[PDB]
Amino acid sequence: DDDIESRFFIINDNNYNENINLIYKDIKYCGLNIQTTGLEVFDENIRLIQIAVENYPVIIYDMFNINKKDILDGLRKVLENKNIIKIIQNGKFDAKFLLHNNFKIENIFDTYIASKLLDKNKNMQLFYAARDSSCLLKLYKKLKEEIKKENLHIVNDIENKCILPICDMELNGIKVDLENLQKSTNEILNELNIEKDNLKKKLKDENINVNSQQQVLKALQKNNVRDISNKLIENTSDSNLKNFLNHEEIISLRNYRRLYKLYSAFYLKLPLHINTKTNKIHTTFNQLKTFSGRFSSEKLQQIPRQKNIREIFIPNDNNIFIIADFKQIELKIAAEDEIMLKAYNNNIDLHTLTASIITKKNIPDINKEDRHIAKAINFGLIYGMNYVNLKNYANTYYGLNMSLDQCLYFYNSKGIYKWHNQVKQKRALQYSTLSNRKVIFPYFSFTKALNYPVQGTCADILKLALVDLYDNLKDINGKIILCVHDEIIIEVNKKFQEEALKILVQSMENSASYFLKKVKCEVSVKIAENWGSKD
DNA sequence: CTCTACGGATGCCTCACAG
DNA sequence: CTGTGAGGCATCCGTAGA
Repeated sequence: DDDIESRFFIINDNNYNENINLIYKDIKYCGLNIQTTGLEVFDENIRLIQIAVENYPVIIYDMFNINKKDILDGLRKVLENKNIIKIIQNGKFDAKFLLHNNFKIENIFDTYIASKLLDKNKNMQLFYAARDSSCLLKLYKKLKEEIKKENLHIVNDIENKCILPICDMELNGIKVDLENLQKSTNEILNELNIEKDNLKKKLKDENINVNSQQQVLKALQKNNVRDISNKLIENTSDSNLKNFLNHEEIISLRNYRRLYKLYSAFYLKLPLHINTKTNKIHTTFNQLKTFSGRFSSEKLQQIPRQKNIREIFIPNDNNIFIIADFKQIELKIAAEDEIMLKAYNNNIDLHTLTASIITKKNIPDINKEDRHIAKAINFGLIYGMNYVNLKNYANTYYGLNMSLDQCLYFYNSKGIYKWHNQVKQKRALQYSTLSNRKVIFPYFSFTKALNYPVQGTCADILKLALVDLYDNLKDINGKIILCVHDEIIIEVNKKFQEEALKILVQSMENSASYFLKKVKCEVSVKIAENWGSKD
């Protein structure tokens, strides 16, 4: 009860008709799907291969009943032909299987990524193999209206060109040094036992459960732990613990807790998710499961940035990491405010600027603490917080001893004013980025309206940089390793180091050039043998 | 508007057991 | 012969802890 091609040819050793390859002559695109025996590319086999050519029954290669390599020759040609688009559903899975089975492939259109982009993160056997192979032709036709027709053109085309870089990143993985891992685990464990012993001595109770909040609270009350104001401790929250630093017990307790979360929540949890036959971890990246459109990962961005932890990630033998970052990509995206644009054009830092406005100092007299405070003020107020919320956010995440009257002065102290007033007045629910990626709110939130275009444009820029990088790296067999925040990490042989550095820089600069017309980005790049070298 | 893990705390649910 | 405290886990839940 539809118009999806449901007839098919079946290819085996007994009926192989060479003339079938004449269907491949002068085609531009075709729907491609496969059927496998399971989910693990290393443990499973390809049961079927489906190729749907327009107006023809699907050519189905029965791989469990094919043993002459010649039968797949014309197939390999289609796969190798850089001028034939392969339309696929779940392109990573099929490409993974084809690569593991020594098939080369290039030019892919994954209809699932495009459909997920039509959704804008709103979250609203042979006959089957034939209809699923041939439906791709019509998805290709319609989803490619939703290329050039839509202005969602830009993002749909770029994510679609980004399909291959994402497969590259997940398939290359990143190698883990288990030595330093278990080592640091034993270290933090010995520090934890030192904490436990020295604190149960400090708690005047050797049998108290240091992991039981009630027992620790009772011991502290018994120990009569009081602050400078002689007030007995009432709760064990770290914020309250900050008020009792005059006692060595709060010292040791906060220490043991920090080391405990570090050890159990990380040193003890991390080994539970690793691959073995390759000693590589292959995490799962979600493309469109965040509100902004940034990448997410599961089973890398929640990994601590401290060099103590990031030193565990190393390149393969004879290779080296190349790490690149955008310098303040979000704020430049926001600028793209007259004062702000002129400052950016004079290469004046936005946080130094805000520090000079709050403190009334001149830019040469602004110190790092001034810039840190200005950073917190900028991220809090630019994204729509009020001074009460600002005080709490600042003290919580930046550890600042500001007063309510101060944050209120900060709040009260032309482009940004106009844009904020426009957002307040319109109270709109639909917003878009410079790629014209779009979102519709369930209700109006000033702060989410301010936050969405910046992060979504950052996502667009990084993804286009990954697309250019993936195309530019083939010549030197470059490997895409990682993308976090506004930074990318690649792994390359050491002899192409500086060349890949330029490729990476030009991959990111051209991407920035596609979106920013009034401001120039800055790329910080380093050559490293570990991920901790950047820090 | 949360989420996650974690132990401690509830909270019934059910089975061997001694009267 | 048969209700029953006990135990015996089995999860659910609070709050950190983000």
